Amino acid sequence: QRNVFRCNVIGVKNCGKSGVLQALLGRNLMRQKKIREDHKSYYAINTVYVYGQEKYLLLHDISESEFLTEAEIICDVVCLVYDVSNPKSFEYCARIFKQHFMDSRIPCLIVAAKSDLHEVKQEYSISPTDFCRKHKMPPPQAFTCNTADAPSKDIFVKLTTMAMYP
Ligand SMILES: Nc1nc2c(ncn2[C@@H]2O[C@H](COP(=O)(O)OP(=O)(O)O)[C@@H](O)[C@H]2O)c(=O)[nH]1
Repeated sequence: QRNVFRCNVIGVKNCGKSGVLQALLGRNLMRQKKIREDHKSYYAINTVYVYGQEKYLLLHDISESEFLTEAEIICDVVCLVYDVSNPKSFEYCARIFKQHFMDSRIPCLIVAAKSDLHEVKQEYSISPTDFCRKHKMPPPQAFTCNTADAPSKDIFVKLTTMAMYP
């Protein structure tokens, strides 16, 4: 029936959440810097085709906080973003997941953002891939909006599909 799926994008400050939203709007990192708006938008929506069917993904950029409200938790799919160049970024995703999403039926996708940069060891007891396995998530999906042309919309197809068939 419904073809608009809500996705909460979660991660530490400057882990690249805003970049993910802008990428859904077809803007790479270069154009994101050229753009100047009166106010930054923490929501973004765009068309996402799944199996030839027109769907829409509504992204909600959740700014970093030690605590999330039920308003920031309810969604069709959660996108946990960490920065491959920030060794402290994944711990936040893992903590938020266990605290708010582990005991729910909301599908979760982990995104390794800024994949264009050089990977560093994450300061967490578990590796990102092991964490996904333990909690029955897909593998961490590499992502970058730092491209010559429009960023790849692969993660958005994935997020939308996961939301469709929870
Ligand atoms: N190299 C690189 N830098 C990025 C990427 N995405 C964001 N950044 C930079 O990382 C910083 C934080 O990004 P932003 O999207 O504002 O993070 P947010 O605070 O989580 O929304 C900015 O200086 C961005 O230009 C990416 O894919 N690659």
